[PDB]
Amino acid sequence: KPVSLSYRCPCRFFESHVARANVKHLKILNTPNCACQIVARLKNNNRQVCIDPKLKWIQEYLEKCLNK
Amino acid sequence: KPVSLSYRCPCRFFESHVARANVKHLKILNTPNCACQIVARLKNNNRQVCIDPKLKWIQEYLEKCLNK
Amino acid sequence: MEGISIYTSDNYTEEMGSGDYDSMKEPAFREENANFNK
Amino acid sequence: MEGISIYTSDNYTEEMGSGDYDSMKEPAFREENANFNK
Repeated sequence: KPVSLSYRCPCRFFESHVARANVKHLKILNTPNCACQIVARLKNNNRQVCIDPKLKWIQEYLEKCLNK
Repeated sequence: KPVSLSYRCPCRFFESHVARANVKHLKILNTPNCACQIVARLKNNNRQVCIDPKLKWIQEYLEKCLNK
Repeated sequence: MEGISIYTSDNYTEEMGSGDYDSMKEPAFREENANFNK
Repeated sequence: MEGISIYTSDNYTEEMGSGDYDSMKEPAFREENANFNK
């Protein structure tokens, strides 16, 4: 995969109807071109997909880890 | 490595005086024994360290990713 | 969102990954889509 | 808050891990460190 920093995002499009329980963990990356993207490693060996950091289950996830 | 329910935790303790600029990304996992742990991969090749999910830069990191 | 000095993407390179699962955007924190296939 | 059902340990098991870099606890969102050296 040829890459550069001029136009770099881990995903241009992030996934929203993806299951919370179907992930093994969250991997979050902040690229210069795109705000914030979370990438989850899906169960078994399917692949790893980008989850919207603004998704519902992510919202509660971040918040709870932060303090509450 | 056997991790059932008795003892599964991705970290021992969470690191606080660790640099935001020295990490490549955040990897978050929740084990049954431990609340929330973010583990970050240090730049180049050192290892991966556990970051307090409640660290300053993490707080705002979660916040920015959340929406704000 | 802001052009703030972030970290460097060392191991994780990327530039434009794709999306599935009805790849959508904007906080979906409060939405009531209660399984409606009609 | 409470421990909800978690993700199956496939890629990541771990019952051990790191804990250095002056390992501390609680939100450090607000720190007012005014020269700690005496």
